[PDB]
Amino acid sequence: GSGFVAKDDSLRTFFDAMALQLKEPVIVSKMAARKKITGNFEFHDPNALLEKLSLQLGLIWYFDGQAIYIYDASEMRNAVVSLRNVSLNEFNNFLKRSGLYNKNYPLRGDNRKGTFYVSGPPVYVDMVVNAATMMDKQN
Amino acid sequence: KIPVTGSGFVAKDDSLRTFFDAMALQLKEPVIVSKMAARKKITGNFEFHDPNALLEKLSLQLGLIWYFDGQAIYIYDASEMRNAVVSLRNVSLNEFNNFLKRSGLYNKNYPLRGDNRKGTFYVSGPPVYVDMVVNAATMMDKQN
Amino acid sequence: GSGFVAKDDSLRTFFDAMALQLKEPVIVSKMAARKKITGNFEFHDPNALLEKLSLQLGLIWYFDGQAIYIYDASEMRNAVVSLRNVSLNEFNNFLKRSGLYNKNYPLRGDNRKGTFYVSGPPVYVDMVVNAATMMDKQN
Amino acid sequence: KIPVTGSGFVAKDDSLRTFFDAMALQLKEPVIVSKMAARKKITGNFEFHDPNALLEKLSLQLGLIWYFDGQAIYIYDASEMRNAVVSLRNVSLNEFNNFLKRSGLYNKNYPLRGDNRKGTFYVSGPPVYVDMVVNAATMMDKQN
Amino acid sequence: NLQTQVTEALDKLAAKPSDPALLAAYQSKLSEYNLYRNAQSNTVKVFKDIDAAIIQNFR
Amino acid sequence: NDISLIALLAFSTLLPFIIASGTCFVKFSIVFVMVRNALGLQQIPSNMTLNGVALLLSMFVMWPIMHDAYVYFEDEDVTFNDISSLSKHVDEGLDGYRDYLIKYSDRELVQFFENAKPSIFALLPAYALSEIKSAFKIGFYLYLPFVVVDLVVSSVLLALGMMMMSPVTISTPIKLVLFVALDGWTLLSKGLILQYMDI
Amino acid sequence: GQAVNIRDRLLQAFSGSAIATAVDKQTITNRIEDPNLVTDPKELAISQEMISDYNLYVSMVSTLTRKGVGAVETLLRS
Amino acid sequence: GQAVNIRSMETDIVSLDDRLLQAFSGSAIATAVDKQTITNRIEDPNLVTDPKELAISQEMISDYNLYVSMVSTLTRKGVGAVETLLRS
Amino acid sequence: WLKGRSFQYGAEGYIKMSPGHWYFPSPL
Amino acid sequence: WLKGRSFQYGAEGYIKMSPGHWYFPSPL
Amino acid sequence: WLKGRSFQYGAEGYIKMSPGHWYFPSP
Amino acid sequence: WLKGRSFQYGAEGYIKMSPGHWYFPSP
Amino acid sequence: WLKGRSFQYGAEGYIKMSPGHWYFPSPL
Amino acid sequence: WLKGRSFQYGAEGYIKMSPGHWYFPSPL
Amino acid sequence: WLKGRSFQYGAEGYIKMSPGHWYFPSPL
Repeated sequence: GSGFVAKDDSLRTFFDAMALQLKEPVIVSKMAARKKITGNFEFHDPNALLEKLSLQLGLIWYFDGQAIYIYDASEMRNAVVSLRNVSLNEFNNFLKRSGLYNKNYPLRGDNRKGTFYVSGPPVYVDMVVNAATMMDKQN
Repeated sequence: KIPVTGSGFVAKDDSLRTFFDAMALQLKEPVIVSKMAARKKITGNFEFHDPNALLEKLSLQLGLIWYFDGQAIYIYDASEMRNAVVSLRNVSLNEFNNFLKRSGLYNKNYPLRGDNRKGTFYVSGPPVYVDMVVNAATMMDKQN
Repeated sequence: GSGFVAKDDSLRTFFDAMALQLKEPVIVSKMAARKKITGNFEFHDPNALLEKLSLQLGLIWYFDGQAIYIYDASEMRNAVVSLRNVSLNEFNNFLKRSGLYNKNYPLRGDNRKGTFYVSGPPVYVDMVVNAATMMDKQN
Repeated sequence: KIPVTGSGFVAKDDSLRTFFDAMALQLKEPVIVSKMAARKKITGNFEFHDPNALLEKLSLQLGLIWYFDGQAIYIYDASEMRNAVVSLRNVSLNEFNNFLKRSGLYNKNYPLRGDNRKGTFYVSGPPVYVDMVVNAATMMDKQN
Repeated sequence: NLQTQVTEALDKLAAKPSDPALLAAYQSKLSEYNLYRNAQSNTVKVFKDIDAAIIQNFR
Repeated sequence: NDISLIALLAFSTLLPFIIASGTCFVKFSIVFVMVRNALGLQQIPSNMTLNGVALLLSMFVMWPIMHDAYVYFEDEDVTFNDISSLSKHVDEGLDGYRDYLIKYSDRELVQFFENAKPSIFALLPAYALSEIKSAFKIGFYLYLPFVVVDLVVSSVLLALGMMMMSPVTISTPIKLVLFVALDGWTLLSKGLILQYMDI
Repeated sequence: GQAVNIRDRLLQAFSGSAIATAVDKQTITNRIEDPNLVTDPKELAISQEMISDYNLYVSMVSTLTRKGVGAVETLLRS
Repeated sequence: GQAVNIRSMETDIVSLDDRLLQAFSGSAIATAVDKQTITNRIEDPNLVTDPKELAISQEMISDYNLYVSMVSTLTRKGVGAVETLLRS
Repeated sequence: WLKGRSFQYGAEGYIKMSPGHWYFPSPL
Repeated sequence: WLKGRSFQYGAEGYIKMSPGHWYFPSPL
Repeated sequence: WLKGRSFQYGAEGYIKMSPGHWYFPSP
Repeated sequence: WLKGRSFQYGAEGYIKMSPGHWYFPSP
Repeated sequence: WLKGRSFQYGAEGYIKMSPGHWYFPSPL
Repeated sequence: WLKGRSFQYGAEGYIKMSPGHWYFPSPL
Repeated sequence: WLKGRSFQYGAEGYIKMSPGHWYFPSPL
């Protein structure tokens, strides 16, 4: 079949070997590329293996539709943002209709209010805050 | 090649970051340990079968504060707990305390201390729980 | 039974071991962490042992509902605050119903007047002053 | 190992801060000694059973001033006594002196010297008592 | 506390901008605060300049 | 306020001459080059370095009295309304340094100079004039083995028929292996630093 | 509604004065990027003080470092 | 009311350093009061209006400024003379 | 230093482990 | 035994090898 | 291999050869 | 032990081994 | 064979000669 | 220097202590 | 006795070993 015998690879040369079984290019940051890994791995279902290895190693990841970003666990940042004239159900429908709604890092807040609380990867929070302060200003 | 018969984690002078990384699969969320609470070390044979009580007992024997906001588990040590006194303008405490129960950020270990129908109250906890509560309450009163 | 055997511990190792019999985490200050203590101690009445030991060693402590702050005796500070339109009975019933009333460091003042005098640990004085000057701007 | 039949404290060249901390159990209040009165030394075999009388006799023999405000006992030495002359605009002395008795800050060894129905009076005493009386005197006429 | 009675006299003139005694007193207030602010600016400035001259001499 | 800054800036300007003359640096840097001239080497070990090792040693022992100058002067109790108590206040600030100079200067020379408790301005040459004199005693003492070496090498050469040869060549090895096997480099430097502080 | 929270010596000295000039740089930076604070006069006066003690601070540690390293060369050339 | 103190106090000096040190304290006490009395004249806002007490507060600046500038440059020359002779 | 017996610690106290061939080396 | 070490005996034990070090052997 | 190393045994077993080095042995 | 030390005897006894060091003896 | 080299075996193979070097022989 | 006798002092003057085996060494 | 020390005799005694050191032996 297939697989990848890794010997002291350094997590940037390791996820690119999985970047064919995953059909998206994988971008790993700089602090999460110092940890190393050995062993014989086998790619036959990558979305079930990347979930297990993101908990045993300690990482966070995110798939936006064109690539897969990977950071380590100590890089998560948070944000508390407020809206003036749109509620949470319109914004949640914008993510469900656009396709950027991630079920592992959801939005915590009141369902009919202006304020909520976001916490996730740094490319996810920087997108939700920008698309929230650029949507209420349209009206 | 790896002979131990049971199920558990053996730590030999582990620095409280590779230890809590091993609990991040029994707990189904990633754990983030701060810089001051990563200077302490631990050794021994551990066994994770009910980690939400194991983390509570280890946090009291070691001296640690922790918080779970639904997506991660933040862990600090005891000397980073911060305080804040915030006075609300036109929203009551019971209304703000019902917003936290509806969202999911309500922690019964560190509740909000204050009068039931007033503006002033007192919060004390981890630096991400205090920084969330103080910032969201002023953006709710300036909104209303 | 149980207990703790201290051999030249420095009041942060010692009081951290009592933070299981006490059900709250204990935060000992920095200047109050230079004193040392040995001996064979047994933890079964922790609240009476803390009060007996805090007078023999020389310490002040304050429990705000979620943690126990511990200072040494040379850090007690004072405050004399004056209320515009709120009586002392109205402020003292707020501290009573909220759960922040401490009988060891009460408020010295007239029963329904404006000025009074408070003295205690630096986390209790900064809470009473900041929550007293913020009910005057409210009313 | 520690043989005496009675009760008491044996001091071998102490430094007046360790000594007065030892008296903070028979006195039920903590003792705060300043660092100019912490340079003198004492040695001997003492016995505390009525320490409010023992403090008065030892403060005249050593040369000290003390004050009990209701939560702590402050102790300074004799060369740190300060004086102040303060004028009250619209509050009498006989009306401020009833406030002092009503609160609990009345000290009969350092009373208020002045006319009964005028606005000027004279204070002298410890630095923790003077700093309270001046601040709680310049906030009642500006409140009225 | 000058800014308090600055911020308390403009509003009654805001409600009544035609009273002759009041705007006369308001100008007598506001020009006097004009005389106060640059006086404070000029007086802190010299205390900076002579303090900068010492390090200019000793450097 | 502004008199304190010109006084500290004047101390920062005068600081090389005070460490050059007033402190114990002159006991170090004199006797260091005294060993080099005792061995007969001229440019080894190149006294720019040897002034460095004399400076870190003299700064290491002068620094505790310098730390006393902070804790007396950085406090807020300096406000005295009468100018004479403030004068006696800053008299008592330099009292540890004055006590150190009194501990290490000769008595009768000081009172001869303030003939013109004693003034710090008067004992300052009396410290150095005693200090070079104390440096020359250990200059004489440390030199004293090598003249015995220098004579014994000439005696054995005159015992041979080697009298036309100068004995400086046979004098020079044994004038330094009697230093390194003795290990005078750690013996002198530790002996010089134990004279002041205690561990 | 307003809120408030409450909370080798050369190797700690240079680190202590490292962010001491950085936060005073940034607090007058966002003082001047906020346009509400640069229009009020009594906020302008306290920023004028905030500039002036900033200038005296880094000039004092400048010249005192210069004379501190200025005392070593003359003794070392000797 | 007003109040002046007629009696000025004096102390004997025996050495040369205390004669410098009493000038050091006399200048630090001169500048510490003159930094404050013109600021109290500025902070009292009745004193900042009348031109009479404006002109006396005008000249009190020039008295403070020329004095501290004089004692700076005299000390700069005084330490420059110790500098050059020891450099040679 | 534990002369043969061995334990593992989690969530309830100590549990007496089964006798086995692998031993934990003692830092003491 | 456990000469210069501080420990917390009785049914939930830990030995402190250092101010920042915990050790969880058999209940001391 | 495991003289001084820390490792997790059981179903999902690995060996930490360093604070930044995981070793996944083959079943 | 108590040659040059200062201590308190009676019910609540302790021995001060230094100005910042307490010894509570086991009764 | 392939002593310290990481490879991606099976029907589309490469040998990593370095962190930035791909070699494409026969499918390993 | 007190040849045998010893006293303790509190709140009233000196009180003659009981005869015991422990003695207070004399600083002079 | 009490070579160069200043004492305060009679029924409440103390010996001054220094300007800031008080000794409270038997009533001198």
